[PDB]
Amino acid sequence: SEESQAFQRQLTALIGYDVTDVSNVHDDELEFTRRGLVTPRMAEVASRDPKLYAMHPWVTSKPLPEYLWKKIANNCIFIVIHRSTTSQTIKVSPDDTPGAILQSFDFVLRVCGRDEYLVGETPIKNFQWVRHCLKNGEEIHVVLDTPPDPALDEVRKETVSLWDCDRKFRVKIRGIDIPVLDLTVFVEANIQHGQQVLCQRRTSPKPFTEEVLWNVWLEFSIKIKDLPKGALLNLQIYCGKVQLLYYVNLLLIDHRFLLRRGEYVLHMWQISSFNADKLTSATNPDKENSMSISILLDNHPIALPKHQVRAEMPNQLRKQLEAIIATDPLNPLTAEDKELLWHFRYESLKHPKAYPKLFSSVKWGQQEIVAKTYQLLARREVWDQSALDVGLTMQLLDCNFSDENVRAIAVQKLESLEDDDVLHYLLQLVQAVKFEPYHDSALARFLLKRGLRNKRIGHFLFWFLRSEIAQSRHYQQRFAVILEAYLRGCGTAMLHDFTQQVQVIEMLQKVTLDIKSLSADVSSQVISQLKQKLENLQNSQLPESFRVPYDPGLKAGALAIEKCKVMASKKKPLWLEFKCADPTALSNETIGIIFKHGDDLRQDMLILQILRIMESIWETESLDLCLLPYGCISTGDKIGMIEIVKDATTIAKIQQSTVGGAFKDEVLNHWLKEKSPTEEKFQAAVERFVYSCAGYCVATFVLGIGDRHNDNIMITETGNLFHIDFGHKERVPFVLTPDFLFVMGTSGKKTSPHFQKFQDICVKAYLALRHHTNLLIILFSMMLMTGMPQLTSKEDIEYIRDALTVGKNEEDAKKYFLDQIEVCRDKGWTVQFNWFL
Ligand SMILES: N#CCNc1ncnc(-n2c(Nc3cccc(O)c3)nc3ccccc32)n1
Repeated sequence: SEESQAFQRQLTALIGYDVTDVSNVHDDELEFTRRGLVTPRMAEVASRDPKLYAMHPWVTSKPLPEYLWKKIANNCIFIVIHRSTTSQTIKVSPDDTPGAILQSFDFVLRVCGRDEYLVGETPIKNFQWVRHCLKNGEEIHVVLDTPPDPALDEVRKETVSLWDCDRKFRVKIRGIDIPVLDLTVFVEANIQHGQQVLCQRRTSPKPFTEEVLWNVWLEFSIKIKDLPKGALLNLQIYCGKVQLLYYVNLLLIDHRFLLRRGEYVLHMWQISSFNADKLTSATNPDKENSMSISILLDNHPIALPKHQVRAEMPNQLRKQLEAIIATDPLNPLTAEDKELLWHFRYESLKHPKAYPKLFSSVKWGQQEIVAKTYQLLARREVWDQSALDVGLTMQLLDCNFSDENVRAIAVQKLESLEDDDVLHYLLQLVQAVKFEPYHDSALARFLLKRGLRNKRIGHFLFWFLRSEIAQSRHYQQRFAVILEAYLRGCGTAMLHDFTQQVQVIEMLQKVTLDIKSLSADVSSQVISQLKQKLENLQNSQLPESFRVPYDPGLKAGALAIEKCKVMASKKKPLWLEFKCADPTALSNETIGIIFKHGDDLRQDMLILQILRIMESIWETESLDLCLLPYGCISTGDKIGMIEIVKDATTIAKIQQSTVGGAFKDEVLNHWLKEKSPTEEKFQAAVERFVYSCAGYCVATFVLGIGDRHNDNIMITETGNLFHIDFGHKERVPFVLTPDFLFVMGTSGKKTSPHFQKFQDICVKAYLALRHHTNLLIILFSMMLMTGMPQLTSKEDIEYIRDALTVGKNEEDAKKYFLDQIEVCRDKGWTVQFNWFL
């Protein structure tokens, strides 16, 4: 192929991994998957409306909430339209379509300052930019523009059956080899499906030298016909109480439905226990330093075939079944429970909420049972007609399920998600790719086609996939195949966008890392050295304008060198500021970004996303708790960017300026007054604080991250509180300190008008989250598994069960949470003071 040479290396520098490389494979799954994704790519590319794809209108079909109607005066909003020098203002009703305003004044209404458009058949109240304005109380400024050319979006032109085999499965362990290393060592071989271990065998313990041989057949009790698709041979290495040092995995049935055969020399992963890294079919790329195991699967090709009633039951049984279905997802199922669910299979099928539990009662090491299960899936009318529950759907995409048909019925439910909701779960859906047994899956193809069908989903998919590719040896190959698949259909315009973005951050990360080296306080020298490189970059070869990765609407321009600094933190992050590249912008506020190496911003990404989910949960119940979940992208290993929230300082530094060093109550409130221009704006600031505080109180308690040092809480000059830095004796539920309480109007032990309102919001916020207990549990589980490097135990996850008081009735839980506030009215500054040491 000709010009494809430069285009492929163009893709490689965008992805940050060579997709064509074959040095770290032992089959053709990755390449098969590239070829496999061509069709779903072509199918989506060819069927999208070229023009709607260009203006990417960001819209929603949810009701406009209670808290936003009371903002509209007399069923009429104001839209300032802009010509050249001066503007004109028009009055419009919440239902007026973009078209119904094109007459009153072919042209298109682009937002002032942003690459966002108001086009297409949706009411203007249904546009997100509008709901943003209304929320913060801001004027809607648009410009009369020419529609962007769809030509810019142009895409570059492009035999023995298994069930006839009653033989027992066997695998030969030749031995383990390690280039460099006193105990004994054995190998453990597990047949696995999900995380259920079907069969297990061990070798005898040999002395741990740099090469160990066994040459033994481990005969299993499971038969070849009884092996289900997606079953992992999991080979582990222990020494010796025993300890696990190395693990590795191999799919027994391959992507062609063929039983795995022949010689394999698999390089293995180390340890430092539920962790998504432990499930991967990928092998260690580090050939020179890693341990390896050598095996033989001896066996005509043995292909796996593709598959082509009671409802009357006793009283106490039906109730026992419903008690089982009405438990949380973390509640374990006994043998008796499982045996019950399977027998009444068909009664269970009528309840969508039974599905996780029901498919966790299947004996996957039994061909005739799985056969009955597939027949059971062929009759899923009730599931098919049910309204989409994301939390139930999530459950079926986690580590406990490895059956493609089971997982496909979940991915079926996600199809009905409007693009606004995909964005709400995209991060967690992307991470859920780690639980897929195979590189080609419904879930992967779903992400692929939702990204090709939408520039916004497409933008965030890019960085989400890129984040993991840059810092996951366990999953970089898989995500890389998917990302390439996406880029080969996103269109020339975006490819060029992505190139600028990659080039800018790769440049700025260098400057971030160089500066960190040069410090042992913001010393005289460093100040000028940073400004040295930042003026070096302004001409060669930083493109004059790039999209903000955490806010794809915003074009950033030239560095405001004067305003850039290194910060007085121990990790020396950058404080960078940019002119807005758009001359049609009506502000002059710079775009502030922090670049930081040192923290794990993947954890920050996840926690932030969950916060956005809690916000939308509250929207369903007409609540707004004014959380500030700022942009944060993980660009690499322990490195990324953060949005600078304008006009904000930490709590501790407010306590520093009055004292310097503990601790005074009124400080905050008289800091608040000295930033309010009126008195009206001051009480609005007290109001924003009442909600803000309550918001982070509820959210952090549930997540178990409420007990925090107070230079990790921030506030804006308009009262908006918010936590930061989510990287990683006697305790406290959350941070309700006596200075917070003084703002609400209380001093010691009283109930002020504002403090009641606080308790009012908290209680409602908490119980609102409890209406989504299941969903939060799964999100939280998934987060711990794909985002925390901690070999997360059951006990780490069982925290949120307690926090959300599962089982407890509505009344009893409200009093449980009010106990919590009262424990904050017991320690005051004692926990804060303890940090100081
Ligand atoms: N005006 C204004 C300030 N605006 C602002 N907005 C967001 N963050 C910060 N900020 C973060 N951010 C952060 C750092 C690591 C992780 C993470 O999640 C957030 N660290 C900080 C340390 C000292 C001071 C501010 C910090 N500031």
